[PDB]
Amino acid sequence: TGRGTSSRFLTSVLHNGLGRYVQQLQRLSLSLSRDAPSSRGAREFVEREVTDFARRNPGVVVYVNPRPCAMPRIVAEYLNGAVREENVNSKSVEEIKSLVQKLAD
Amino acid sequence: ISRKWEKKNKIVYPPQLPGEPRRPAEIYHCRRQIKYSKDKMWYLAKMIRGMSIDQALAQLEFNDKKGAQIIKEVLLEAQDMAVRDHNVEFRSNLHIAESTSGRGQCLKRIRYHGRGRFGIMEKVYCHYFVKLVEGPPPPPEVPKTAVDHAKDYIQQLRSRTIIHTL
Amino acid sequence: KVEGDIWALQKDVEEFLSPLLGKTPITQVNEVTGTLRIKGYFDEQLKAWLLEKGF
Amino acid sequence: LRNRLTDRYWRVQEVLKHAQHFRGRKNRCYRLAVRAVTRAFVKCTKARRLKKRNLRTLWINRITAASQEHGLKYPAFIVNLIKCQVELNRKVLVDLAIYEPKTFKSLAALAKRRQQEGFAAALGDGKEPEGIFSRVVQYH
Amino acid sequence: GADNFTLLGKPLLRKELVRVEATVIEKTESWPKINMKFRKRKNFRKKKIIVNPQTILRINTIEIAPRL
Amino acid sequence: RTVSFQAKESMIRRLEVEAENHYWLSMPYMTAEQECGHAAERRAQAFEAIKAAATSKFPKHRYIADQLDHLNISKKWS
Amino acid sequence: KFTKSRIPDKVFQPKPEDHEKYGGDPQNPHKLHIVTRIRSTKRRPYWEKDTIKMLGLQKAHSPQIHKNIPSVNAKLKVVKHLIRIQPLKLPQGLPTEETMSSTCLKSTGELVVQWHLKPVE
Amino acid sequence: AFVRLTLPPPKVVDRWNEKRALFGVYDNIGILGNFEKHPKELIKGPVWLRGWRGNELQRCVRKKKFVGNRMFIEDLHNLNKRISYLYKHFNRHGKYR
Amino acid sequence: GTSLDLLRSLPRVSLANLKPSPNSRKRERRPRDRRRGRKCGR
RNA sequence: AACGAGCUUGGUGAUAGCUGGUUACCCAAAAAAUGAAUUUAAGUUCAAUUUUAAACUUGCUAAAAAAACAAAAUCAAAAA
RNA sequence: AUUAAACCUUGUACCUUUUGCAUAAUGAACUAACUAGAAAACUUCUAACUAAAAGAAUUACAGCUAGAAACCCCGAAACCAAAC
Ligand SMILES: [Mg+2]
Ligand SMILES: [Mg+2]
Ligand SMILES: [Mg+2]
Ligand SMILES: [Mg+2]
Ligand SMILES: [Mg+2]
Ligand SMILES: [Mg+2]
Ligand SMILES: [Mg+2]
Ligand SMILES: [Mg+2]
Ligand SMILES: [Mg+2]
Ligand SMILES: [Mg+2]
Ligand SMILES: [Mg+2]
Repeated sequence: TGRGTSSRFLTSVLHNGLGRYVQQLQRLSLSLSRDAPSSRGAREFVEREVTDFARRNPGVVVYVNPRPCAMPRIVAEYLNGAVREENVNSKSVEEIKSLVQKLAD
Repeated sequence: ISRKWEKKNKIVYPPQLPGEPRRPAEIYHCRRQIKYSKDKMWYLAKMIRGMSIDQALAQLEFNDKKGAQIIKEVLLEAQDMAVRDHNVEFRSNLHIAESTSGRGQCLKRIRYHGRGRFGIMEKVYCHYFVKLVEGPPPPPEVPKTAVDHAKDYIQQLRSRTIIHTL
Repeated sequence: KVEGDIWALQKDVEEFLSPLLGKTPITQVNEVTGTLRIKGYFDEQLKAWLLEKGF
Repeated sequence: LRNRLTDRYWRVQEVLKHAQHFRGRKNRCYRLAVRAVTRAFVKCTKARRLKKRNLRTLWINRITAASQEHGLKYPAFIVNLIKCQVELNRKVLVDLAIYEPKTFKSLAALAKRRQQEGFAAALGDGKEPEGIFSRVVQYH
Repeated sequence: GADNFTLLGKPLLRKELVRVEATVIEKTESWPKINMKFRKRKNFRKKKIIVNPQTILRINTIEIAPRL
Repeated sequence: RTVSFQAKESMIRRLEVEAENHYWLSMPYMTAEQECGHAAERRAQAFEAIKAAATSKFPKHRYIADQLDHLNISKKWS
Repeated sequence: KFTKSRIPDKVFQPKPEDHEKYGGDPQNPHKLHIVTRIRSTKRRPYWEKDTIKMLGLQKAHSPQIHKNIPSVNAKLKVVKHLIRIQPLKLPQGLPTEETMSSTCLKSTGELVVQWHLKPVE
Repeated sequence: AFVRLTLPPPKVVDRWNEKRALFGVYDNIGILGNFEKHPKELIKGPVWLRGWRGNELQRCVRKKKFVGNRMFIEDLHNLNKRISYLYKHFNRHGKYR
Repeated sequence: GTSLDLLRSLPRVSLANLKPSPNSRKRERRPRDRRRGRKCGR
C-alpha cells in the first residue's frame, strides 16, 4: 500500500513555529437535527462543550447550524486550504469532543 | 449502443476575442455498421494517422484492401462537410488528427464441422472514426540526438540525493 | 413482591443472615422486577423473619 | 428474489482500488485482483520488520566506509567508543560521518586513542595506572 | 558541536553547558498502515489498520555557556 | 560435519554458567527440618482467596435506570 | 527412553578452590537466589516446562527472587541448565518501608536501597 | 456490478390511514369483554392456520386435513409429494440423532 | 415510587423507543462468515 | 446414429457409509489419529479426551521411609 | 523503497485434499447475475404468576407458563407402472 499510495516529506505550513505558533484550523461547521436520534450526542456537545471549545480556541470560527438533517456532519477548514469532513452520526458527546480537539491540533 | 462521435460536431464555442490565436476547425465523422473486421480496419486507420487529407487519399487509392475504399469514402465525406458546414476555407488544408476502428454489433451463426459437431462463428462488423483538423500536418517526429541523450543522462546524475539519511 | 426501597431490604437481609453463615450472603437485587435473590436456601428463616416485621 | 445484495459495487471497488497500479488482468479482474491484493498486503506487513534491519545494515556499511578513511575497522570504532562511555547510535554516527566530517574524525581519534590504551593495559598486567581516556565515570 | 569544536558527554552533557529548546507544532495521527498476516484461507478482510498518534517538534535554539 | 570454532566456544560459555549454578545450589541456608512450617500461614490464606472468588459467582444486579434510560434516545430540543 | 535424571550428589559438593573462584563462604550462606531464564523450554521435556512456570521464569532475562532452601533448590536442579543462578547481595542492608520505592537491582547482583541517577562525585 | 443511474420515485406512506391508525383494536376482546371471544378468532387467513402454528411438515398435513378433499389434482399431487419429502427429511436426515 | 418520577423526566414512550429485556434474545448464527461457514460445523 | 436389453412420461427432490461444493468481520478455547464392539476396518455407537455453564475444595510439581517386586515407574506422612 | 516507471533488496500463485508436508494431485479463460443448515425432547438465557401455573383435556414434593435459542446443496448405474 506504500507503493499504491502517495508520500511526501515532513514539513510545516509556513515555518509554523519559528517565530510564533499559529493554529492552522480556522473554521469548524457543525450541522444538527433538532429532533433526530442520531444527532443526540452532537446536540449535547453544543449544549455543554461547544462554547468552551470556542473560548479556548479564539482563532477558529465555529458555525453551528441546526436544521432538518439525517446525519450530523463536521467540516474543518485549514489555513493551507485543506478541508476535512467527518460524519458524526450517532456518536457520544465524548467522542465528538475528542474528535473536535484532534481537528484543532 | 452509444453515438457520441456524431454529437461532437455540434459543440459551439463563444466568439474569440481579437487578441487570440485563430482556433483551428475540427470535424468529426464516422461510418458505423461496416461489414469488416475492426482488427483488419486498424491497420488502414493506423497508416493514415497524422497524414494530410490529400496524402491519405493517395495512399488509400492504391491499397488493395476492402477497407481502404470504405475509409476513402468516409474521408471524402468528411472533407466536404468540413468546407460545406464547418467554415474550412481550403479543402487541402486538412490532416488526420485521429483515425481508429471500433467493434460493431455482431451476429452469431453456426460453423459446421465433421461429425455433427459445430462451432459458433461471428459475422463481424466494425465502426470507423476520424477527426479532421484544419491546418498543415504537425511536424514529423524528430529523434533525439546524441547530445540530447547525454544531457538526459547527466540530469539523472545531478538528481541523485543521499538516500535514507538526514 | 417487594415495594419501596429494595436496597434497604438487602441491607437487613445481609445483617440477619450474616451471623448464621459467618460470612456475608451473596445476593442479587432485580430492581426492575422488584425481587431479591439470595444464594442458598433460607426460605424458612426469611419466612419467619418477615412475619416478625409484620408483612 | 426477495432479498438481493444491492451494495456489491462498493464491495468490489474495495479490492480493485488497491490493484489499479498492477499490470495485466490483475489490476481490473476481481477474481485475479483479490488474490494479488492479499499478497501485496502480506508483503507490506512483513516488509515493515525487514525495513528496520536493512537500514541498520546500511548504517554499518556507511560507518565502515567512514571509519576506514581514518584507518579504523568497524569493530574498533564501535567498541572503543563504547568503552569511552559515548553512547551514540549507528543511525546518528552515519549523520555525523556524512554531514560532520570534522566531528567524525574526532570520534575516530578518540576510538583509536582508547584502543591503544587497551593494548598497553593488557601488557601492563594491572601494575600500570589506567589510561586517561580509559577512566569510567561512575553513577549511583 | 560547532564548526571548530565539539563536546561529548559520558554519556550526557551537564545542564549548565547545553540548553536545547523545542516547540510542539502539530499533534497528528499516522496514515493508515496495513497489518495483514499470512494464514490458511488468508482472505482480503483478515486485515488490521494501525493508526498511531504523532507529534511534530520544531527545534528552536541550541545554546552553550562557558561552564567547562 | 566438522564443528565450527564459534559453535564450540558458545557451548563452553554456557557450560561455565551452569557450572557456577552448581556452586550456588550447594549451600542451602536452611536445612530440611528447619524448613517445615515456616510458610504455613501464607499458603493457608492464599487458598482461601482462591476459594472465595470461585464460590462467589452470582448474577449481576439489574437497575430500572438502565431500562428507563433507553427513552433518552428520543431526547430532543423543544 | 528419555526419562527424568537423578544427578549424583557429588556434583553439588563444592571444592575449596571453588569458593576462591566464585568468592562464596561455605559458612554464612546467602539467603535469596536471583534466577533468570536464559534458554527456551521448547524442545525440552514437559517436566522441565512445568517447573519453569512454577518458579515464575516464564519470561527470559527477567529476574525472580527465590528462597535458598532445599525444597526450592530441588526444583532449580531440575532446570539448572536453562537458568542462571546469582546470589542476591545487600550492600546497604534490607530495604525498609522508606526505601522500598527507591531500590534498584544491579547486574552485579546487588540490591541498592538508594538510586539517584547522579554522578558518584 | 451495475447500479441505477437514477433515483427511484420516493415512497409515500400514509401512517394515519384507517388500517394503520386502528391496528390492534379489539386484541383484548377477551379480557376486556368477559371472554366471550378469544383474540385468535379475529385472525384472518387460510382456514387451516387461523390461530395455529407449526413447522412446514405440520402445515402441509394440516392443509390436507382441512381442505384436502377440495383440492385440485395438480395441487394435491404436489402437496402429497411434499409431505413424503419432509417426512424423510425430519425423521431420517440431520446432524442430531 | 421514585421510578415513576423518573418517567416524568424522560421522553414519551412510543413504538420508536421500545427495547426487549436485556439478554432475552440470543443471536441466531448463519453459516456465512469463516467462523461458522466453510464446513459449517459438520 | 453406443441394447447383457429400446424410448418417453410418471413413481422421483429414487438412493448414494462415495466424489465435489458449502457465501461478512472480531475475540477466545482446542483435541488425536487412544481402548472396545460392529458383514466392521472409506462408516458408526460407547469409553477416553476437549469444551460451555454451575456447585464447593483442595489440586499440580514433588514426595521420606515401606512395603509389593526380584533380593522407574506403581502407591504418597509431613513440607515447600 | 527511491529524486527517478523499470535496475537494487525481499519474496516457491489460489482452492481442495492429502500425515499438520507442496516442485504433489484435482478445480478455475475472464465479467455479470443466480447458486447450498431447515425442525424445540432435554438443556441455557429473559420474563408472568407461584404451592400452584396454563384462555377446558396438561404438568406439579418450586413448580408451571410464555418468549428467545437447531440440525445443507449438486451428482449415479439402477428398479417399477403406463404409453410410444
Ligand atoms: Mg462442411
Ligand atoms: Mg471468434
Ligand atoms: Mg535485526
Ligand atoms: Mg489456520
Ligand atoms: Mg439408439
Ligand atoms: Mg443425494
Ligand atoms: Mg464406508
Ligand atoms: Mg454379524
Ligand atoms: Mg502432600
Ligand atoms: Mg489420479
Ligand atoms: Mg439456522
